[PDB]
Amino acid sequence: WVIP
Amino acid sequence: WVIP
Amino acid sequence: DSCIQFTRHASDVLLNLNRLRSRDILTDVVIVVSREQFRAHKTVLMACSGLFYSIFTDQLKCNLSVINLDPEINPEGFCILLDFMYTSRLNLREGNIMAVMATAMYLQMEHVVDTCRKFIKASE
Amino acid sequence: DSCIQFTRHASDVLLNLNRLRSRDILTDVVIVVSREQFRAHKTVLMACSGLFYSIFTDQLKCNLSVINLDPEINPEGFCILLDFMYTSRLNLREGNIMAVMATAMYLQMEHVVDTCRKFIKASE
Ligand SMILES: N#Cc1c(Cl)ncnc1Nc1ccc2c(c1)CC(=O)N2
Ligand SMILES: N#Cc1c(Cl)ncnc1Nc1ccc2c(c1)CC(=O)N2
Ligand SMILES: [Cl-]
Ligand SMILES: [Cl-]
Ligand SMILES: [Cl-]
Ligand SMILES: [Cl-]
Repeated sequence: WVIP
Repeated sequence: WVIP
Repeated sequence: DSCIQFTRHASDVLLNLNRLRSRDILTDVVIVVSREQFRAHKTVLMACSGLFYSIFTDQLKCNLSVINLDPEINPEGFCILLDFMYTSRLNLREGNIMAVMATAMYLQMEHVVDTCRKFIKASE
Repeated sequence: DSCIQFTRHASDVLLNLNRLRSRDILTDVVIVVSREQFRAHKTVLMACSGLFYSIFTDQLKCNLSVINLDPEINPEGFCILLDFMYTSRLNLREGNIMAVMATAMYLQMEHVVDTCRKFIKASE
């Protein structure tokens, strides 16, 4: 999971 | 396009 | 093999599947979550959820145009997860995390359940 | 928005759509290319090809279960492009590049046409  |  | 790969292809396919959903193009099922209804593509639901994969591979249920979810399922939680299926983006907030996690457990979406557990553990 | 994103989601969706195709699950169209037939999902075809997007948004053609391509279309070229649609991987070889490029032009798959043009220009 990432900060888009 | 890339070499996968 | 000796194939070449187009990096953005999977993301572009998903973007188009979401555009079709927004325009209600070739949607083949309505998911009913208490008073709310959500139109979708059976194949996308199956590709994202262990529960839908099970339902639409069933010889009788594969032909249904309406699927009613358990009355304990929160419509907003379902909406957030349906958006995630079509975009890879999860709108996870303090006010919805419990509903999102419970819905992801029911839908059998392991990666969502995992990030919800991690965000909860960090706040305790 | 304040969303989080699952990097591998689009790739995982596409992998599952390909698995459904391989098992002939919820495929809703057969593409006929001379003596050969290819089963697929209308939504995936539309999401990858300007030609299929046009065909399946047509009020009459959207309901067809069989689509016959132009007799000039090479079945192997079509097979290579259908595999690309479901995997992001293009099996481009000296022996098939002309057929693949002509099929991609017909199907309106601009990124494939672009790499074929580049590979051809490099060999001249
Ligand atoms: N459609 C399809 C499909 C196929 Cl073909 N093969 C394997 N899994 C498929 N989908 C599916 C099954 C289980 C789970 C998910 C998706 C996400 C998750 O957390 N569990
Ligand atoms: N399905 C869908 C779709 C939608 Cl909803 N919006 C916009 N394009 C869509 N698909 C589509 C249209 C034109 C082209 C491609 C795909 C690849 C390409 O080279 N040209
Ligand atoms: Cl029904
Ligand atoms: Cl997931
Ligand atoms: Cl027909
Ligand atoms: Cl393309």
